[PDB]
Amino acid sequence: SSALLRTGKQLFDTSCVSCHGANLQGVPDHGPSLIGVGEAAVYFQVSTGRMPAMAPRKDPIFDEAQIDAIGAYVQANGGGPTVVRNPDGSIATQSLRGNDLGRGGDLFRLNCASCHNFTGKGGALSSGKYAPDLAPANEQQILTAMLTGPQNMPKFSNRQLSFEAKKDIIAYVKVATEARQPGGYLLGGFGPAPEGMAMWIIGMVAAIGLALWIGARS
Amino acid sequence: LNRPNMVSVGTIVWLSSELMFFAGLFAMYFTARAQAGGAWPPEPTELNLALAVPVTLVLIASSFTCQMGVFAAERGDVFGLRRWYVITFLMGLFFVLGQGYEYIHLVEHGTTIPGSAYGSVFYLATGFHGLHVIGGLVAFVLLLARTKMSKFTPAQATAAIVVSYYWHFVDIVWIALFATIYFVR
Amino acid sequence: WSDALALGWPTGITPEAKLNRELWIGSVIASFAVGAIVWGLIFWTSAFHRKKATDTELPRQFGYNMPLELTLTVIPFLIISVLFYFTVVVQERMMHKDPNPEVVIDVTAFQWNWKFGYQKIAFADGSFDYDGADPERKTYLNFDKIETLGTSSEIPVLVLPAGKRIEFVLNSADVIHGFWVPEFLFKRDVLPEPKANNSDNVFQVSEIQQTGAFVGRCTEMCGTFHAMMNFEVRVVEPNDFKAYIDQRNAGKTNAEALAAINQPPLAITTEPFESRRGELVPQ
Amino acid sequence: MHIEARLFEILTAFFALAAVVYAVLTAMFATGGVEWAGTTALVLTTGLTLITGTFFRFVARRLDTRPEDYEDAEISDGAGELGFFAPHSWWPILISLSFSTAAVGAALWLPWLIAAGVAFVITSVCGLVFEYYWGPEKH
Ligand SMILES: CC(C)=CCC/C(C)=C/CC/C(C)=C\CC/C(C)=C/CC/C(C)=C/CC/C(C)=C/CC/C(C)=C\CC/C(C)=C\CC/C(C)=C/CC1=C(C)C(=O)c2ccccc2C1=O
Ligand code: HEC
Ligand code: HEC
Ligand SMILES: [Cu+2]
Repeated sequence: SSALLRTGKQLFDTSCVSCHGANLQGVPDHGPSLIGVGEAAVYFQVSTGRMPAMAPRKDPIFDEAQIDAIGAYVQANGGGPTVVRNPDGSIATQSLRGNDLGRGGDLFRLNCASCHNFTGKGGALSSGKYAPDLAPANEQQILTAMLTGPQNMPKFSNRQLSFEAKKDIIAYVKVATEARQPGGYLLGGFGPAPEGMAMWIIGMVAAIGLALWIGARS
Repeated sequence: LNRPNMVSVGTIVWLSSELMFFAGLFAMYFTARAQAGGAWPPEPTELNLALAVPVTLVLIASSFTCQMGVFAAERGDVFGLRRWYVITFLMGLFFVLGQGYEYIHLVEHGTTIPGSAYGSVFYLATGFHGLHVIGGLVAFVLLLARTKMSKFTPAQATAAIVVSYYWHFVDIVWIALFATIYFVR
Repeated sequence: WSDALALGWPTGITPEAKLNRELWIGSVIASFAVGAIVWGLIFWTSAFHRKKATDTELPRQFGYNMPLELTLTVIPFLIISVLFYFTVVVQERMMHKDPNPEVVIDVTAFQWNWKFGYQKIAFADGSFDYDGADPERKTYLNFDKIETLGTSSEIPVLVLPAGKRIEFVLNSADVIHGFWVPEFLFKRDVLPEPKANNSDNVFQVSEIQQTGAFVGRCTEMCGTFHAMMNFEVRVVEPNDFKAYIDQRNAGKTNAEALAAINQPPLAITTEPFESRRGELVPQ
Repeated sequence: MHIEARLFEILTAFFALAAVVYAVLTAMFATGGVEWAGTTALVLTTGLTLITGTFFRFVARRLDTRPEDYEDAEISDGAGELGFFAPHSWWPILISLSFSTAAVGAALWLPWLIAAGVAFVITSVCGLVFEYYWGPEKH
């Protein structure tokens, strides 16, 4: 519990205290304050493998019930967002999915597509950093990322974007990343740049090959 | 002139280098077997000896077919060459398809490349060999197409011979891998 | 006089280090002798210039002196065999590991810092039966009760007694590191999973003659701040050591436990320099 | 071709000796037993040398003396007609560009680029292999 949680943070001489401090006030050299974010920030940052670091997505070190402990520890220091649990004890998977899709897509195109894509692909930001692809992301991870606002990503509080709207956006994302394409081969999910390349390297090559076969050269 | 064959020397020394490549792979496999104590094929893995042996038999049969094609090639007969090499190509393609089917059935019951330490060494040891088999198939197709487009000469004969013992090298490498992975364990 | 023939080797603080230094100086003298002979031969043969009086008569064109070949191929075998014998002797006399040490330190290396453990103390006089923790190992790293942990603003200090048998058990959390104390004239790599890699992560020293502070470096390639993993070793007398161990069993920092025995609480050999960014930085 | 075979056979003998000695001396006296990496490497290096030396020995055992293997041979003994040596060709650089495309597609994980590189490699190797065998155009 909170006792092994303190050990989870404190005895993690490799992971936690060097960057943020045992007071969790934030070491000015390494890490930010870490005093007002709740269990949601911990569950997003650790389960996606982004936490304890030396920033791409990786596999998490701590797996077995020592994520929720550290989350409860961080939350007990100062209040904040919490992880949504099903009324059985687990973390919600299907219950987070909304039923309204048009509203979810409208809100996605308004608030989210500007950085990632129409269909959740990645995007390019300025001076290095980028916005990742949303296909390997989990549903609780979508919710917690939208709640906490990781690096360079805005913080979407629950009072400016309701939980119902968040569930609709989660539904839209999981439908846009899992739906088959009724047109043939998906050319990357971008616009006509792959299409022009395919035209030049497939269609025009076939046409010029047919011309070379039918006509003569001399 | 040309008492020894030059393309032969080249092919033999390159086959030696590829043997060293497979040496690297075998070392990777033999380490991490000494670390798995007990039921060293882990939790979900069970090899299918009822499907692993037929494909080996087809591969040896294809080697014999290729040697028969070489015999047909040493005398200036191109049509027997073509027949025997088409047969060899078909047997090799059947081997590749059987290996892919075993891959599918093994991946949909557990064992994967990112799943365990056994799956990774198994898939890397067998998939590179499969890639070499596909390369041999491409070589067969190119040799046949070349025989179609010009008069049959000793250079064509030499090409057939060097392709043949590349195939034989692939076959002996598979024999070693099979004996090591399905019987010795 | 032998300070110049040591090429910069510090005088050891350990009998194995003294033995290693003797072997080193002997080998250096031998190598200098051979090199001087070969340089002399080359510089002599560079006095066989083409003389203007030399007529249209090329030299003797001899080649192929056969017994000289056997002589010059049989003597280097002699030198290398002698050196190999003495090398084997010294390298067996340098990894002994008697079963009953007096102090056991658990060294842990992680990304750009160290951690020391004080696993067990057992003095041969008859005293000091200390012990470790192990309530938390839940898998190869060792956790103890009195641990000295280094940070980017304070350099970890390892307090050891003088004239005692010491043992080190080396473990790494993430990547390979190196444990080099130059005054030991010895170093060893710190590996993540030493047992599954068939490595001996345990080594002993018989005694430390001198007292005071000594520096320690990392000698691997660890990542960004590989050059910023220094530590310090403080060798005191067993009475100062019992005082320190008691003042540490009473919950107190390393610096306070050191100031309690009239010692400088911070590292005097090396200093915890910032995680620098450059000279022209906006501080 | 006696000296080539003898060279490779000497190499084979030394490599086999070193391999077996290292194998048994790691079976004993080692922290974990057989090392299983250097052993495999030495064994298959011995195999490399054995394959090459055996081929050269079989070639030499059924060949008459060549003008370059016989002293007191004359330069008019080698008079004749050598093989075929290719003049100008531009296919190697295309093969290299295709392989580099596939390698970049493997470095940056892009399966479409890997597939395009593989297709280009097949095409350029076809071009290299068929270069001196295409017949005149059939009009
Ligand atoms: C020939 C020359 C252009 C006449 C100039 C006369 C005079 C100087 C006019 C002044 C104009 C000057 C001032 C400005 C030039 C720019 C302007 C004119 C652009 C207008 C558009 C037009 C003129 C295009 C120019 C001609 C065009 C580019 C022909 C190129 C292709 C030809 C030569 C054979 C190519 C063979 C082909 C089958 C194999 C190549 C395969 C691929 C790699 C082609 C390259 C490629 C292309 C070409 C894409 O367009 C493309 C688009 C989106 C994604 C990827 C690609 C891509 O990879
Ligand atoms: C010095 C390396 C470092 C390590 C190791 C580290 N942190 Fe961080 N952490 C940071 C930095 C820097 C950020 C700011 C995010 C960024 O810069 O992209 C951050 C951000 C975070 C955030 C999100 C902050 C926010 O406002 O939402 C959380 C939560 C967090 N860390 C938790 C942890 C925990 C718990 C541990 C111990 C298991 C840990 N971190 C270990 C440096 C570190
Ligand atoms: C360009 C500003 C920006 C906006 C606006 C934005 N994102 Fe992000 N997003 C980012 C960046 C940058 C990251 C990378 C976070 C990191 O590396 O720690 C990210 C990360 C994420 C992730 C984590 C994916 C993973 O696999 O770790 C999810 C999920 C996500 N965003 C969803 C959303 C949603 C839903 C919206 C719309 C409400 C949105 N984002 C709006 C830039 C943005
Ligand atoms: Cu280091």
